[PDB]
Amino acid sequence: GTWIGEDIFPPLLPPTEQDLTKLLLEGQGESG
Amino acid sequence: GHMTGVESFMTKQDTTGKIISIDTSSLRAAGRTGWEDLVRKCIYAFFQPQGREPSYARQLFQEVMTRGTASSPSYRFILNDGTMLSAHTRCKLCYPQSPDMQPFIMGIHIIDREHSGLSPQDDTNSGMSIPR
Repeated sequence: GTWIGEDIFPPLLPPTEQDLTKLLLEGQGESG
Repeated sequence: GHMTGVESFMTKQDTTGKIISIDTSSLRAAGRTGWEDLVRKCIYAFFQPQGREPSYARQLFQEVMTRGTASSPSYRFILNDGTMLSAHTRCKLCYPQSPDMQPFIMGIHIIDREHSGLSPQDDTNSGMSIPR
């Protein structure tokens, strides 16, 4: 079978703004 | 065009079409701050709905999902500094063979500056406390 075939959602909804800043920072753990 | 450049970034989407992470290691080599601003702006336009039509990201999604590869046109946007620059995005389906994970969509974003705007301003730091 194929996931992306319809697992990526046909609507395709973009992020908000907190997901980009988080994924942009990177670090895995957050010192503190 | 060509293989000359560096200002760019990539994105990683899971089998849910959601963003799992972003790779901007390239932008770090540019030595030019504001990468986050350019990354968000470019991504905002790429995922922006074309009027009555669906966003570009959607078009590349169905194309990369039905063909395995897609690329959007060159869009223009204004940075926080009023700088007008254009960029493009491409989606590439990738499925894990070794690891027991699910396939993800890799979205590469290339930056394209219309006019020359990279003067020798490599002098943001200098002090800190008391150097030699």
